[PDB]
Amino acid sequence: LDPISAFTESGDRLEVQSMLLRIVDFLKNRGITGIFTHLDAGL
Amino acid sequence: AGGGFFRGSSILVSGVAGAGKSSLAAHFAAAACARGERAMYFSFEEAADQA
Ligand SMILES: Nc1ncnc2c1ncn2[C@@H]1O[C@H](COP(=O)(O)OP(=O)(O)O)[C@@H](O)[C@H]1O
Repeated sequence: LDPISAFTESGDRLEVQSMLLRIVDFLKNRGITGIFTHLDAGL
Repeated sequence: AGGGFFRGSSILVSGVAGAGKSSLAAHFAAAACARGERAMYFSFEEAADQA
């Protein structure tokens, strides 16, 4: 996912974190390796 | 002094990503489990099997 910083502008404080956590947990459950590039906080 | 924190106490393992906070907490928990007591680990960023 290149870059996960793009979604910072288009979203509120908690909604962006919720979206990123949703994707992280989805890839985790399906077992996929998850590379995340960012331009770093609790992330 | 005295050899440990007070029992009914609060401890704050402040740090940054990569410091080892979770591992120090897990060591606290392992002490509790090895001495016959029960301990709880509330993870908010890690699966239990992953931990
Ligand atoms: N076998 C090992 N030898 C040396 N260091 C290790 C080993 N396993 C893990 N670590 C260290 O543990 C750290 C992770 O600690 P962690 O409990 O995840 O801290 P936090 O959760 O606060 O980021 C890493 O920085 C890594 O260097």
